[PDB]
Amino acid sequence: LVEVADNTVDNTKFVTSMYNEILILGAKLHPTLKLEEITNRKGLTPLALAASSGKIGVLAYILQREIHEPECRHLSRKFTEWAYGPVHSSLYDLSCIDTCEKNSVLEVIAYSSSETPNRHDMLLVEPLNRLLQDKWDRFVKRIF
Amino acid sequence: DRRSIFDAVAQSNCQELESLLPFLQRSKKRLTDSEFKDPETGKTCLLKAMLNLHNGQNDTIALLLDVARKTDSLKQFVNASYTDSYYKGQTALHIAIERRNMTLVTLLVENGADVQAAANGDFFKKTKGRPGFYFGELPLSLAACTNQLAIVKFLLQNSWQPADISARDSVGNTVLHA
Amino acid sequence: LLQVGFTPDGKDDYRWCFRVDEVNWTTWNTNVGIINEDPGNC
Repeated sequence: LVEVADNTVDNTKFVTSMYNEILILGAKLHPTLKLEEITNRKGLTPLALAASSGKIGVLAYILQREIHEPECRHLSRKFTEWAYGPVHSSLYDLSCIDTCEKNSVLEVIAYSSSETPNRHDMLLVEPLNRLLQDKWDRFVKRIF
Repeated sequence: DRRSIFDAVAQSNCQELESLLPFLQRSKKRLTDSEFKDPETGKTCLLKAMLNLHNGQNDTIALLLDVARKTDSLKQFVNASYTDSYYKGQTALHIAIERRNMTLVTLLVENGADVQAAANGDFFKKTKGRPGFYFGELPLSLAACTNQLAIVKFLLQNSWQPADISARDSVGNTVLHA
Repeated sequence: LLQVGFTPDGKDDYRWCFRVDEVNWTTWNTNVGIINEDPGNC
């Protein structure tokens, strides 16, 4: 499904929809199995494959995936910690993004070969941008 | 025990309260006792019931109100509020308004709920460093800022207790300032 | 590291989460899924 995406509006919409549907079906049929962790011969996962291939729409969908179905909600990557009035506080997963893995999404995007279509724009997805700004503000600015 | 009643109200199950009411009546204890609210926070069973709603309805609240009135406790029970420095002063009327529940606020006010309680906790003050939501500090200001026209109309024209329209909060802001 | 929920096996779900805040005036949705009863953070 990741390989088929080509960043067009309809293609992206359907690829995301089918990805979500297959994920839900796999969760219902085999709750124990973790589908998104499986890797191909190159060792990439669907998330890493999308990040490296420059599939911006699929990456944006995956990083902000939010499933409200009670039976299958652990699949979500974005959660609402609390809400009082018009104010919401949300959480992002950062499972394989914070450079503490073999090849995180952030490292894969940063160290692209410039052959990837739109690596310039893949850092505008909310969690990546805010994470980079936080890392810059916390400790690295003084080192620079 | 406080834990049992808290679980019963949170689970929306009022079966256990059938013994709690006679238990409290015979035990000679009052819900206002320190042994029925969190030590550091101060939350009461009524507040937990208000927080834990389902589809906007929680029948257990009616049972708690009935038992409280049966023991003559509504005066100090409905007007209970957080004692924590972070939600200081935050009452049940604020929860009722914030959840957009007209019936709950009507029941609370007609049962003696004060309408001039100030939710002057740190979560409610205007602080740029930390998260929060500033709406003034009074129920009328909360209703106006949270977009409940019917609720503000009701508070101003409440028969049991009308809400003062010129009241000012800690920083002096009125409803218009808020 | 924060608790997000429970795995279908029943164990706890703990994840290294990054927190963001947002404001929305049009929605006014009072019926959604939340993790914490008390809104504020410490």
